[PDB]
Amino acid sequence: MNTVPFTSAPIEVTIGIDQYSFNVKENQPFHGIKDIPIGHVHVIHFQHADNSSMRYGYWFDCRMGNFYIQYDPKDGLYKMMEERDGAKFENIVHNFKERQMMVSYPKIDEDDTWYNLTEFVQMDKIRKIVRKDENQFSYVDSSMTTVQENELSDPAHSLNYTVINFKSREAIRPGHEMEDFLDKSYYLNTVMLQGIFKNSSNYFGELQFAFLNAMFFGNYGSSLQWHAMIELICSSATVPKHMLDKLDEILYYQIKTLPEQYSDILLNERVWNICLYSSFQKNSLHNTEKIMENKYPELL
Amino acid sequence: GAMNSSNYAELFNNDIKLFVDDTNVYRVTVHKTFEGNVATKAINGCIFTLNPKTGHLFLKIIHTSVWAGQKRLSQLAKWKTAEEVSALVRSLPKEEQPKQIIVTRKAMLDPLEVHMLDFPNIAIRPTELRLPFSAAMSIDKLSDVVMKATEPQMVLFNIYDDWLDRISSYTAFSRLTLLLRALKTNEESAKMILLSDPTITIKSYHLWPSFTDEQWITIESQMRDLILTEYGRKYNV
Repeated sequence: MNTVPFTSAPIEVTIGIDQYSFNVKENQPFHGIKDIPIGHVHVIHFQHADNSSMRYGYWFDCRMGNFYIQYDPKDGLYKMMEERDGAKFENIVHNFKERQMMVSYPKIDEDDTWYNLTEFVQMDKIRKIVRKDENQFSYVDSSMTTVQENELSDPAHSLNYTVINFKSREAIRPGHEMEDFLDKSYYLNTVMLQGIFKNSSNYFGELQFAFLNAMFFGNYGSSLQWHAMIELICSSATVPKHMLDKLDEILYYQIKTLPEQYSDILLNERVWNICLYSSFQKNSLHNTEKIMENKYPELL
Repeated sequence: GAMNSSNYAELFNNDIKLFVDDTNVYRVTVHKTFEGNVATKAINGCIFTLNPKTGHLFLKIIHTSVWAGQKRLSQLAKWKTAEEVSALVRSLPKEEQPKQIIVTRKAMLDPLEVHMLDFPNIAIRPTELRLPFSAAMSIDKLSDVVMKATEPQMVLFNIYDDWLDRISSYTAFSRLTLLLRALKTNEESAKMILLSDPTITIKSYHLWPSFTDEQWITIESQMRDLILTEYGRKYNV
C-alpha cells in the first residue's frame, strides 16, 4: 500500500485519486493519500475552487519511485515530484501517518472498478503518449491537444495517441477502396494490431487511457480517440472472439463509471448508434448494449 | 463547401472542374417472374462527367456485365462511379486534371473522396443545386450509344455543340439546364418542341438542332412555358 504525501494545500481544491474525490480547504492541514493499491497505474487530479479551467493531474505507478505533491505558487499548480532519498521519504510518510493528516484510498474490497478501467493500461505506454522523459509520471490537462488535432500547435505538450483516419491511404489499400472503407478488418488487424500496437492488449491500453483522460479532464481529443478506437473495431467484420468479449467488458465498466450528467458531452450519438445497432459487431456487445439502453436511452 | 445559388459564377472561371452525376449508372426494369415474384433486369448505364466551362462530356458507358454476380448494386454503383472518375482523372495529363469535382448527389462524396486519396489537392464538393443531369438519357444520341454498347466504353462529346462560338459558358450552361429540365418534366412535349420544324436538323457531329440565335430564343420560351404548365398541370397552383 503506497503513499503520495503532500507538502501542504495552500489553495482550496477538489483532489481526485482515480474515481474518488474530496474537497480540501485553503491551508487545510492535508498531507496526502495513503493505502494506494500496488499493481495498477493511478491518476491524482485537481480542480481549483477559484478557477475550474485549472483541471489537470498526474498518471503514476508507485512501483517506479517515491512521488509527492507540492504546490508551486509561481506556476499556480499542485506539482508531482520524485523524492530520490528513500529514507527522507519514509520519514515524511511515517510522521504524516502518525499525525493522521492523510486520506485513505477508499477501495471497497469487492470493488474491481479501477482494475476493470485500467486492465491494459501500462505506465510505459502512457509515457510514450505523454512525452516528458525526465519524469516517471505524466501530466495531462483539459486543454492538451492530440497530434491528430494539431495536424488539422506546441508539439512538446501534445497527446501522441496513434492517428486513426478512416479516409487515409493508411486505412485504404489501392484497389480495395470500397472493401476497406465498408469493412475495416485489414486496417484493424494488419495495419493497427500486427503493424503498430503489436497486440490487442496495447490497443485496449490506449483505448482505456483515452477514455480516462476524457472522463477525468474533459479532454476533447481524448474523447475523439476513444470513439475512433471503438468505431474501428465495430466497423470490422473480422475480429478475434477474445477481443470482442474483452471489448464488451471494457466498455461496460466505462459506461458504468461515467457521471450520469456528462453523457451529453462525453458520448458521440453517431458512433454509439452505429456500433450497437448498424455495425458488424451490433450483436457482439451484449453487456454494453444493456447498460447503455438502461442508463442512456435518450442518446440512442 | 457546397456549390449553391450564391457561388454559381465559379462554374465558368478558368479553374478546371467537372460535375459528376451517377443517376444513370445503375438502371433496371422491374418485372414479374413466372411464380408472380418481382425481379429486376439491369440495362446499360452511364456516368455523366461534364466540364461546365468547355462543354466536354466524358460519357463512361456502364455495361450490364459490371453487375454480374455482385450484391447491393445501388451501393456498388456509387463505388464503380468513383473508380471510373478516378481512372479518368489519372488518364488526363496533369494540366488537364480538374482542381474540383462537384457531385450532384451527396452519397457520392465518400466513395469519390476514398478513390481520390492519391489527389489530396482535388476538392470533392457537393451542391445545393437540383441539376437535371438525370435527363441525359433523353438526348437521343447519348441514349443510342449507351443502349448499343456491348462492352465498357468511354465516348467523348461536346454537350454545347458549337454554341460557345456565339455565347458565353454561363449562357450555354443555362440553355443546357433549361433543355434538360424540360426533357425531365415532360419528355414527349420537350422532344416535340425541339424536332417540330423539319427544316432545322441536327448535324452528324452535334446533339441538338442547328437553331439560329432567334430560333433559340423561341425554343427557350417554349421550354419555360412547358416547365410552368407542367408545374400547374401538377401542383394544383
